[PDB]
Amino acid sequence: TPSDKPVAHVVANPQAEGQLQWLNRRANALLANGVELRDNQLVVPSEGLYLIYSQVLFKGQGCPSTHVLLTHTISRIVVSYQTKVNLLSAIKSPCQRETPEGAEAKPWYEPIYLGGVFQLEKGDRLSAEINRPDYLLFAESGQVYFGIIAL
Amino acid sequence: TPSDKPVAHVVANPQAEGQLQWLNRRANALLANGVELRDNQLVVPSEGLYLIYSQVLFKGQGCPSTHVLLTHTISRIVVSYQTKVNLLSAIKSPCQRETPEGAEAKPWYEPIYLGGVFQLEKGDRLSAEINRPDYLLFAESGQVYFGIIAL
Amino acid sequence: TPSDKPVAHVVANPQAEGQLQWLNRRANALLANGVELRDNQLVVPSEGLYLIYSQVLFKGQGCPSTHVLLTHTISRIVVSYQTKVNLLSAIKSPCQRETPEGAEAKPWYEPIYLGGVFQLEKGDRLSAEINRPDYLLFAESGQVYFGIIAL
Amino acid sequence: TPSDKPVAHVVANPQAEGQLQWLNRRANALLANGVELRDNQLVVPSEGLYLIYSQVLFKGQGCPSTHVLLTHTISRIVVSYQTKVNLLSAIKSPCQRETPEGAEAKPWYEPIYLGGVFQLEKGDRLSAEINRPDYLLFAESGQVYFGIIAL
Amino acid sequence: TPSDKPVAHVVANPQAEGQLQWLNRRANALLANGVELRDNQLVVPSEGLYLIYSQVLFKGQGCPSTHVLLTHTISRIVVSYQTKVNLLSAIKSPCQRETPEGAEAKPWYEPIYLGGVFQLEKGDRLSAEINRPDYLLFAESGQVYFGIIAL
Amino acid sequence: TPSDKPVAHVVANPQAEGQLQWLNRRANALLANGVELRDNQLVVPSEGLYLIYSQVLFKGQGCPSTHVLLTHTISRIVVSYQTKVNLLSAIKSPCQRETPEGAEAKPWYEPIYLGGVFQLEKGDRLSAEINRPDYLLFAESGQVYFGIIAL
Repeated sequence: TPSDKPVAHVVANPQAEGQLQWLNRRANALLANGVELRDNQLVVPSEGLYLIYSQVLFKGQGCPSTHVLLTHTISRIVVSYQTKVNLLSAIKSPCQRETPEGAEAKPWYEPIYLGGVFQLEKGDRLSAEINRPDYLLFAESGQVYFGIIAL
Repeated sequence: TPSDKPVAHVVANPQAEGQLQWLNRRANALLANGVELRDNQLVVPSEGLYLIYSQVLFKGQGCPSTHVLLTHTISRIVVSYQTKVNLLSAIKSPCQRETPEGAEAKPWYEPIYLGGVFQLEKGDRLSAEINRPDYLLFAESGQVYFGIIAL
Repeated sequence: TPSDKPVAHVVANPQAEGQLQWLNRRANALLANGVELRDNQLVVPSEGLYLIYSQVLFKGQGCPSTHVLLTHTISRIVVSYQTKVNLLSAIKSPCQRETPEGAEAKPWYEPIYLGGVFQLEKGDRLSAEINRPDYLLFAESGQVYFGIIAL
Repeated sequence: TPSDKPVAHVVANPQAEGQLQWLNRRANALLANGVELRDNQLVVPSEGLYLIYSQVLFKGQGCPSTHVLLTHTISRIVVSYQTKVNLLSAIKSPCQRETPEGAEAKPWYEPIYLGGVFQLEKGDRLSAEINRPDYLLFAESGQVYFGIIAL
Repeated sequence: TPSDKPVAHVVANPQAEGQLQWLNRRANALLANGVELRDNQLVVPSEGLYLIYSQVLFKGQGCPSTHVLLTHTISRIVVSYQTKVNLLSAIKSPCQRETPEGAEAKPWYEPIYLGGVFQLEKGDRLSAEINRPDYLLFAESGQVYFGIIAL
Repeated sequence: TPSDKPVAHVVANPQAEGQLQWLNRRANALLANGVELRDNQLVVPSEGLYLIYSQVLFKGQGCPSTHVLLTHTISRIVVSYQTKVNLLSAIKSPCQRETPEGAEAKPWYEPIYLGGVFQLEKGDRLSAEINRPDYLLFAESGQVYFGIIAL
């Protein structure tokens, strides 16, 4: 705040190497006039038409022996009705099988974006889930973030 | 819905063989005040500030031939000047041949997300299209979006 | 209707070699309410909350020698700290082997879209920095864009 | 009208990217007597037998990787027994190898016309669709059409 | 109350191996007002002007040698000259050259639409026949069949 | 004879190697009850819905050195729009890179079937043509023909 819009900006925390934890107070972010964070998800007050958006960048270390599959989704947790309801998702499986025999792993980089304004409710907790946590680039700021904005 | 704000969230019609038919009355279909779902393209209600966003999950179960070129374009054909002047565009390229005979299925997923703000006046057509709908993922509901929101 | 809000939306100059010369004074491209385009940097007039966005579609006819690497870094320069603070950071790597010996050069395509909302102060300047302005595609409308809007 | 029997002749919108669209107001495009196309489907508004016919012509220039299988599948999704029962269907094979290379690509003009008598009901939706939209001869009106006549 | 105008439209036996038995009923298969299927023929009720349509689809893996060249006819065996006159017939060759030993290959597809309007009498046997009954396709709804309609 | 119907069904003139003449007074020449035939044109009386149709079987023992490109167009001249206008056209590509070397020129067969109803009127002349008669096949049961019907 300034501007009266419950808005969030939750930059991924770079501490626990292998999971992903959303964090506030990481330089510049937002968790004001309504918007709060609890357990790996942002709880939406009142209700409304909120713009959702989460970024995740998959830092590579070569080409593991298989088609790993990458999956970036943003789930919704409703108050009345609950559990795992898919509001929006995406996928992109890394490297096409090279098995590093030659010039092994000069990194690979696959960033994914998700966005859309949706109809939410009071206490509606939205969360950005990942399939393979073991690949996120931590030489960031903007490489991994998650935010919601009031409209 | 809150206010008189022209919102419109549409997905792709699974039952529209080799054609990206934009559909409502789904999982989070928003039809606001003056939002008109015509022949795929969107009609602007009032005027001014409009946010246009769209994701396209170009999925593939193996990589075929040459240079892929899966594009995703958003153009506006207005009143006054009745012709389609582009807004947004994007082309992603999965296939870097690989096509080995002896493997064949190289499950590629190369999504194309877009988002920008435009002028859009009263009585416009918002054309959200792609060049190869055969490679359309209809697995998740957060598969494809078309969206408008006046500010 | 125009809203009482600062919003910028520039398209990279169709005619300008090797530079991201954001261009205004275009048809469906916007540059309004206080926010202008100064030093080839998007400068803001107010404060509070702002929606920052930009995508830079790349192309290189052929997959050359070693990791070319690509990065899209949206930074904020303030009238007080006067240092660059990276807000939207991301990396793209389009060829993990290719060297098309007997086929001249297969022209890969790779779009990088960075977008999030931030808390910015008065008089701050915005820049959609790019390391390799060698591979951008100008035969667009929206292949390379930049936009802001306070909310 | 002359005749008051339901006659609908809808020709393909030549500016619909990667999708076969049907419109009227063209050449000899008569969507008369109760027959209306709501969403790229022809809705028979009465009981009775009708002559259903439609043709599609495929462009293509330079035969690719084997079997694209152009499919012109004329169908009916009846409102009573809510299932999309194909009435017509057509699978065609474009080339016997070629894979241009040396004598680099020439067109392979292919006509696909279907027609037959079918007894229908009120509100019955008629489907045209083609799986290969990226191969249409949208230079000439009269070689891409849909039409039904009552008897 | 559909119509009281003699009409027939028999599809081929979905379970009859390498032949061409004609079945009324089946899918959206028609036969009404005198029109009847005898010894696999469209025998005429009463005299008049009738529309005659018979389309077939041929399926075959690899395009051999020889030059089998699939053909399809419609003959009018009646009462006077009840010896069969070539009502309507044509020829199409799927094979110029292949003999696919370099794999075993992939198939070929070839549809053949026959149609016209004739002056037939009471009790006329109209016979639609394919010289090579092996090459067909029951992987349809409406690929292979016969049909007539009164005036 | 029966039911006053603007009908016509005509075959070719086999007695002219280089031509395109439709001969009335053949096996089944249904040019009666009102229709006319003059300068290779089916003369349209009354006015009304006329389902037109024509098919041509092109034959050739191997292909000459180049892209021959066979066609087939159904055209009309109306008292109002006094000019040869395109109603129904179709193109077919028969040879690629066959132009023999090995063995003698192997026969390709290309049937061209088209049809579709339009609004025809009194004084309308309809022309049934092709590109080059040099590939027209004699054995015309239903090899080469043209016909009209009305409703």
